[PDB]
Amino acid sequence: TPGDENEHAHFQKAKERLEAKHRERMSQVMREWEEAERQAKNLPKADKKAVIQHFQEKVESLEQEAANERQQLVETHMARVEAMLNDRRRLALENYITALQAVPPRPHHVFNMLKKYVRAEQKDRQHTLKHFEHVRMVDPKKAAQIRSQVMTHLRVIYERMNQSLSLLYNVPAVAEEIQDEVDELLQKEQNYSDDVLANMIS
Amino acid sequence: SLPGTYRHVDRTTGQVLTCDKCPAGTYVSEHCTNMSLRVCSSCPAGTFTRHENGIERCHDCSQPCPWPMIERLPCAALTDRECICPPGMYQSNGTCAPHTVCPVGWGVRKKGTENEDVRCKQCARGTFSDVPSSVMKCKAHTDCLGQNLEVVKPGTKETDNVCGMRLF
Ligand SMILES: *[C@@H]1O[C@H](CO)[C@@H](O)[C@H](O)[C@H]1NC(C)=O
Ligand SMILES: *[C@@H]1O[C@H](CO)[C@@H](O)[C@H](O)[C@H]1NC(C)=O
Ligand SMILES: [Mg+2]
Repeated sequence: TPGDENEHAHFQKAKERLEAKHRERMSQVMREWEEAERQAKNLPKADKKAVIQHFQEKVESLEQEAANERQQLVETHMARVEAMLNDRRRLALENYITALQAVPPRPHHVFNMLKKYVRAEQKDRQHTLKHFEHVRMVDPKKAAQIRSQVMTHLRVIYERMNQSLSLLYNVPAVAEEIQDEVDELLQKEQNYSDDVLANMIS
Repeated sequence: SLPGTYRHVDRTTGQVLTCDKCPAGTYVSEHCTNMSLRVCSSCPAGTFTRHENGIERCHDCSQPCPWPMIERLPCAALTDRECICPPGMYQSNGTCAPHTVCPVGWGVRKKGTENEDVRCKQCARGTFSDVPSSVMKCKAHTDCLGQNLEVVKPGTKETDNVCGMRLF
């Protein structure tokens, strides 16, 4: 998908900018450290040691600023990808529903749209998981904090899906027409959802 | 162990010392001893150190840029030289390859970089490319009605609409 490759490209470009900026700052600090040790070379040992401590503090500080800024980039990318996916989910849902209000209903069609809307909901959920996974990796304590929120979102995805199914259960002829293809779709879906909760608790 | 330090075994006394690292652009010319801090010296010409370090020799710079690559970054105390492909080419294998030209009927879909070839796509219905180019995108058919003319020959992927007037 062009939206996929494009979003990853903007994220990529942001990362490169950010690293260029950090590299320049670091480079400036390392030059100053070297010049300072040169200035202090005839001072007592404890004073040379203080020069070193000073600049290892500057370096540590820069490194944490940079780590922080990287997480911000990641957050911005995740939000954007979420918007893209929310869109696609809403589009699949509308198409499936107009397929379901079409008269006469063509179950071929309906099940195909149902297919893609379930895939959209799934890819939404996957993104949610991947975001949480990243948080857990880089910052397990935050992840422990937001877990509840993720679970409640997952419950929303469920409810929305269920209602979406109920609509099919409204128009019984079509439903019975395609019921076992629907049953297998829900089969592997149930597997996916299970996989997701598994990846969640650990 | 702590990240501003490195471990060093005194070569005579055999004592296990914790030395301080030296800054990037610098290498350890004298290890710390029992009595003394490590001493740092500047990377000599043609070498570099990218990071804070405890090593005894600076890294040799990369070879000078092989034709037709150009140098965006010179060899310096804190940086290896950086070689990249000239405009209109990209890194392929270990050299430079010309960007793919999108022929007639095709337009650029993903622009070409120094690391990545151009990606082409077939002009979609309603547009066209009548030129082979590694940079041009697809262009929409001329709107003939929009300047009070008729479509006398429908455009394709490769050709514009032909506008005209007709008598009967
Ligand atoms: C899901 O929605 C449908 C329609 O309301 C209903 O049949 C079913 O009871 C609901 N199930 C849950 C758990 O919400
Ligand atoms: C050498 O190291 C010992 C500990 O191993 C230390 O106590 C002493 O002050 C150092 N300097 C000397 C012996 O001149
Ligand atoms: Mg072309």
